[PDB]
Amino acid sequence: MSWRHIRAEGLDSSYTVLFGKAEADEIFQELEKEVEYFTGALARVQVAGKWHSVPRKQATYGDAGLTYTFSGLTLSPKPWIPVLERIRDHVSGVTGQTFNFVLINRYKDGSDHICEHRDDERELASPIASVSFGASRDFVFRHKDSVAVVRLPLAHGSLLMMNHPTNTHWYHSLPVRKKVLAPRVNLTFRKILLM
DNA sequence: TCGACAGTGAGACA
DNA sequence: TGTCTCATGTCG
Ligand SMILES: [Mg+2]
Repeated sequence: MSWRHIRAEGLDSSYTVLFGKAEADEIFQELEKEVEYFTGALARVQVAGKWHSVPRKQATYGDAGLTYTFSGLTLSPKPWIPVLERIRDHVSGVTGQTFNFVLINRYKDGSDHICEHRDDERELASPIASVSFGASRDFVFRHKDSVAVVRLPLAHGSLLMMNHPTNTHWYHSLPVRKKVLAPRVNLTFRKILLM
């Protein structure tokens, strides 16, 4: 495939268009039809005097028997459904990697956003693979000591690999974009350690 | 608790 | 003067 390499001090990501327009549209429609997001009616849960939040407005799928941590709670993801395995397999076919877990987030319009953050490394092996469908949304990298800014529209059917050491030295965000009126779905594939 | 996003002020430009 | 973008406070 044709890769754009995103290079800077401590930043190594790469970007390509994984699915052409027609196939991206079909997968997008199937994602909207099939993915089941936690609603967040239930907001938190307490054990031994400590509250723990519960994931809202996202969906997790992964291999049978796998568990992952979220705010101190160990959870099991939903078993793979066919469209996710399809996407997972295209990502693998184009990188030589395997993934056992995916986090799906939905951004209904430009006002849904994500504030500057670094992914939890505690449970990861590995490159993080992020696949987008729907409206194009700007994704931005900033350095944890600032140093330059890198901005990338994540287009319909694209794959962004965040390779080591991107996630240690740079924080990422998906900022508000008022003029975007249409939804975006993002899939973040990982390999969860069995250790 | 502490993660998601509400709230806010400064600065741009329309 | 109004709306947007960028970069601490709250609460379930
Ligand atoms: Mg992230």
